[PDB]
Amino acid sequence: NRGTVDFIASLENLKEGDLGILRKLRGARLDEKLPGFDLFSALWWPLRQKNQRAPKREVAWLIAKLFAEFRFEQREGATLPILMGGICRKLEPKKELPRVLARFDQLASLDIMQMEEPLSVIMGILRKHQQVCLDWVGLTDVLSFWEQEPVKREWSDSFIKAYKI
Amino acid sequence: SKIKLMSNDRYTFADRDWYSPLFSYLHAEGNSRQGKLWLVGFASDKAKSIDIWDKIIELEGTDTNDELLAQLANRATALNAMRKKPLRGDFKKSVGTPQIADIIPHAENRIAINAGKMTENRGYSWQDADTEYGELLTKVAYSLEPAQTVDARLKRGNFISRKPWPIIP
Amino acid sequence: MLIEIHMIQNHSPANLNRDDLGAPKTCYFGGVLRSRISSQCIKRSIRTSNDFKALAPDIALCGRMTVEAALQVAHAISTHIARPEIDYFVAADDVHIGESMFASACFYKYFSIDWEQLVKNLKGDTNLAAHTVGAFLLAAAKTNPSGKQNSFAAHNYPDGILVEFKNSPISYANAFVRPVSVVKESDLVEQSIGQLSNYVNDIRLGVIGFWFSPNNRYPLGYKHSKLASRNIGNLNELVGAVLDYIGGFKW
Amino acid sequence: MLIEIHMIQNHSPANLNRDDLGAPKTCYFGGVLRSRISSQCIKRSIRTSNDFKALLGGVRTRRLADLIQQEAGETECWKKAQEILNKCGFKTKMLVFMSKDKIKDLARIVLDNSLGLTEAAQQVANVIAQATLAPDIALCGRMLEPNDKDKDKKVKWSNTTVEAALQVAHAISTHIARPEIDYFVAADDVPGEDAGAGHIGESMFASACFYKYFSIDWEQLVKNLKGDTNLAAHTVGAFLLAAAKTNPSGKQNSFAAHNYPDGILVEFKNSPISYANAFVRPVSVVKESDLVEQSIGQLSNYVNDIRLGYYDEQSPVIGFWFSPNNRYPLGYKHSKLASRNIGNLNELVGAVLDYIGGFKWEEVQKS
Amino acid sequence: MLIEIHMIQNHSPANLNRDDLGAPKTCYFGGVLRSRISSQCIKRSIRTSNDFKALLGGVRTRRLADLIQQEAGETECWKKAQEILNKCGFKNKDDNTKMLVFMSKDKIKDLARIVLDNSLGLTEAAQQVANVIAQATLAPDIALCGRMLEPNDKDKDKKVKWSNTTVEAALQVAHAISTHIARPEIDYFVAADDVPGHIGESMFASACFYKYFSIDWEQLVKNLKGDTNLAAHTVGAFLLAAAKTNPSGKQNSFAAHNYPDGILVEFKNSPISYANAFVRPVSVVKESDLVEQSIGQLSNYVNDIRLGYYDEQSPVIGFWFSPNNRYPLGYKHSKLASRNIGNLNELVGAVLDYIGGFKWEEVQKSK
Amino acid sequence: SNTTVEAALQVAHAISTHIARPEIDYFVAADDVPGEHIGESMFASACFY
Repeated sequence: NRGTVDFIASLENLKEGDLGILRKLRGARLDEKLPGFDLFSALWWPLRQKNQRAPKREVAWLIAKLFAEFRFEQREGATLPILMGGICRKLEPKKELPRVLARFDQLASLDIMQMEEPLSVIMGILRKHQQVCLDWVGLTDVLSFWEQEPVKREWSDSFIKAYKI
Repeated sequence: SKIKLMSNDRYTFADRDWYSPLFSYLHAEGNSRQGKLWLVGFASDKAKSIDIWDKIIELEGTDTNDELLAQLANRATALNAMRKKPLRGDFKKSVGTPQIADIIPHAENRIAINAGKMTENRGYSWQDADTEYGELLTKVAYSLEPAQTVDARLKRGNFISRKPWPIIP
Repeated sequence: MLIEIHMIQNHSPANLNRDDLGAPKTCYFGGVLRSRISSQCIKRSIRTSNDFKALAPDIALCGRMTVEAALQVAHAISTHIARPEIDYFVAADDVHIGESMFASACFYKYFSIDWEQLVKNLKGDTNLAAHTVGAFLLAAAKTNPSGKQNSFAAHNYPDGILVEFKNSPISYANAFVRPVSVVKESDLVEQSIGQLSNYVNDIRLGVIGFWFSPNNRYPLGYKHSKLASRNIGNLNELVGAVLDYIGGFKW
Repeated sequence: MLIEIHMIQNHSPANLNRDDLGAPKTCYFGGVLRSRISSQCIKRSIRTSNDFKALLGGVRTRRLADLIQQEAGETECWKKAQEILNKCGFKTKMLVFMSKDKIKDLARIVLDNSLGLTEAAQQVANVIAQATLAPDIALCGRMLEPNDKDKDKKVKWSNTTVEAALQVAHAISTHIARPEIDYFVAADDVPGEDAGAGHIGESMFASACFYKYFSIDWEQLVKNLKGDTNLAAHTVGAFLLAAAKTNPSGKQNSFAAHNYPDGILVEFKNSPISYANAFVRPVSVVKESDLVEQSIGQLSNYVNDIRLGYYDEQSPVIGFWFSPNNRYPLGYKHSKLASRNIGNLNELVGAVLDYIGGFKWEEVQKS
Repeated sequence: MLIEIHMIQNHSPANLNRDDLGAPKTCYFGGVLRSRISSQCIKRSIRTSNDFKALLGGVRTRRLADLIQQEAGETECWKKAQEILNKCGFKNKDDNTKMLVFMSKDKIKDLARIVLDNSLGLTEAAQQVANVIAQATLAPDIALCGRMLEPNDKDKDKKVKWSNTTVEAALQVAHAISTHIARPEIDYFVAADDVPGHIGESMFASACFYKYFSIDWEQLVKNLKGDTNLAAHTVGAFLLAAAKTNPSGKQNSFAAHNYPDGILVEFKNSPISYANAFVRPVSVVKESDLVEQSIGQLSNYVNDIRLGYYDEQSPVIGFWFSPNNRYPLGYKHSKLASRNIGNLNELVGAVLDYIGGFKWEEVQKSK
Repeated sequence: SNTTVEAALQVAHAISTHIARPEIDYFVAADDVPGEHIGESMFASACFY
């Protein structure tokens, strides 16, 4: 969907200083710090003007902070339930696999304002296994409509399909 | 006849028990013969009447298999064993998955259509009749595991694969 | 004429009606399993109740042994998918794990009353019939089955009532063919009432009615539509309006 | 009349009630997952509390033979006790719930007598049936069913049913459930080769804000305890105090969740009404306010809607709202829903006793 | 009599407790994320502390054979002791020696003597060892923490009967939680090589914690066979250790050795937790700091609780301690604490005087 | 055999006594041949304990 592609492109065009500014704002809200608010407004407001179906402020802020921390390369078809699920085929089934699965499954009982730390640990698990690509646009689209059952069903089904291979 | 109005620890109400007087009849009196077999069953208990039913089965008269006929003659025990299995764990004096008993009669009624072919094993088999439970078990699994997680999906996949097992003695 | 009553009621986790195996009663609708409360439980729940005790009445409404009762009660059905649950319990000794079944669901209830039959059963009396209708409405609004209530104190009240005077009997179960899926910006009762609203928004396009919600908590129609002739926030005022339309009697 | 108690209580991360697998209990409400505390757990915690020991006059046990034996210095009364109970019909052993003094004295005197086994069993059955004088028995009821398959055909049983006077609902969370897992590793004091990578354990815990509902019928409570009345008032007061200041004893040695309720509402009605539907929509925390304040606001909104809805001028209802030192008001903006807002628990108990009748708590603490 | 200790302590950036993945433990309280320290870690830190060196004597291990062999010195004795322990009932499923044994350290000599008896066989020796183990519960750490021991019935000899091996705990410790929103942080590290000839990640956090401890005097006295001097010494040493000991994890990299900024010690008949003072997370303002705001909210909740629930015929007595009166309690009350003490030693003296009257030297001379 | 030595020194991370003020420096590299790229670095100043 147009509106998210340009948002991710603008995020990928940032330089070291803006990435550090967003990095130092992790775990914080949009209103308390002014430089982060100004940077987010400059990056986001024209997109909301031009496109009505642009991502909401909370999801965009969360995605910006996550991208600033992790800095993955955008690639279509590399969504989270595939890389996580292809990784889960190399762990010990008895002990490590349930521990990873519980952390992956905990996301279904949290709202968009509490999905920073679990996503952080999931992306750290990804980074520990030499992963350099991720689908940011797809992740944003899923996170926008996280309160719908078919979205979660498709998420889990994709995870299972990737895992059973 | 072994029909009752309730499901006790040793019984599960499914439908007319048309498979009971089959091993005895097709091996002692009547044998294999092309025609229409009329079955009349009248359940009773001491001086109390329970129910009466009747059925008609189209028989061609093509041999018989002792083990398969004996397994067919003992199917209420298999249905009871399928019902009594709990959702998880093992508990003493556990009724076990009451939702399966709600869907058993419909599957039994659907299976009873090919009674003649199931009795003589022409084109119908136990595994062929086992397929009728798949859709109903899939519907039940959504109610039993109403979660959008991986564990719920795996549990539903495990639950879907339940079927009665033939027990000859 | 016929008076039809539609109720939407949400219940807390409880077990108000169970089968021989102890599990809550169920049914099949819309390709899924739904919770069910039997008709002969709602009847004998409204009946034989102390509140309802307010030409012998209570027989004209519900007959006994060719009485030709004038009240019709349907089977309560759920607006979503059934979600049975198992509770594991043990017993202490102060000197063996058992399991029980329970569920929570939102129910749609349908009642019908034949006015002419009620009048004929009362031997021409017309004020007594109106009093009986009002008493039945009050009793049905404030009564629940006495199941495992000592362990599940489920005494919730209905969140929406609709009274209609159609020419022919018809139920709105077809408004719940698609099970309700809860979204963040709404709740279950609101979505159920919206689904009901988008079944009388149609039909008329392709009669009158009175809508009642507690203090106008849930208004019929998610717009400024006139799908309801009158919206009332008090039960007694709803009874009075129905009494007036029946032919102008005072409650 | 009917006494209705509603409570809002927030608990620290703990595990008070757990299932067979060792996880906190959960349920489905409003289409979402909520934490659950069972009703029997709350009833047992209240029954065996320090604020109720003055009225704990009932025992529920299957080892009645040991209790009968303890009512004897040196006489051997164990095998005969088991035989008599077996002829009674308690042949796994059946749980028996009844008063302590009656069973002790009467069983000791009847059992030790030189009489026939059938007559002794009949007298024991009669004594067991007639021993229904205890506040806990009146509150929780009783249902005794002798086994007719392996009981003496000569004996005959009488009525053994006591209708309950208390209704307790399962506690449910006002928000969505957030189960959590903690990993533990046991250490060894003496150094050595040690184990391998280590045996990591799993303990499940959760934190939630619960809504609790209790209903008490005064007429049935009085009828259960016979024409006595002061004892009923003492029982009501002790039950209120115990429910206010008692928690289940789960993993309390590692999760000391000794929190107190932040809001109580006591109403006097004629029919039971539950305010659970106030939390069909889960409570979401925003940058302003906290969980308890939002829960109390939603409860107040639902109470106002119910009061302005089903309302009859012929039977108005009143109640008292209690918050510690008036820190969480019900009508936050303008509504005066409650009549006699009270900032002290003892004052609330006194007001409840006064409305029930001409009762002083000091006077009724003698039955 | 129940002694309750509430502590507020701010820590420097450190990793005191971590999970299987290496991240600091976290919890969800009031709908928001908080940093967490497990109760087991605090209990182990207090137990294995210099201030608790004298009041020790309990050992918890899987290696009883090594200690038994070391007690004698030259007898071999490893295989025979291992066989006796296996016959006792210590489960050996999955070829893993397990079922950690907790007992007094002075009874090892009895076990070594019993094992080295040639007159007895193997079943009798196992029964004697079980009897010795089941009656070794006379150490302050065991009396505080408690003990549970359930041997399996599959590998033990059928002619072995166990007595009661359970001692109820007299100490309750709750998990430490932060008064604000947790902010976990990532540190990037590289391991350099000296010879000329990638990037890792670690987790750390900083937070201010609220700690809650509860001690039952009667149970502690009963466990120690009525030795009141030993109980008083244990209480004093426990207070000292809880005040001046911190968990030892990643301390060589993060030297977080901070001391508590506020301790409240209260005496009451019932346990009360002040965690609900922090349901609303603390937000730092420009004109104050974290510790002062946390103490202010704690004082507000304490005042509300004291004026709402605790006001009965039974009084409540407590003391408040801050270093040199640096952080006073609630400015708007100035009367919550019956005494404000500026030193830990006079606080301990006051508690010891209040319990039954005790001098520090006299109770120190008890071990 | 055993190859573990217990550390005898404990060190802590050096933290500031005030609020940090990160700053950005913009640099452009020059060319020594005329003919026919904004840079971004970070720095800060602080007082440490």
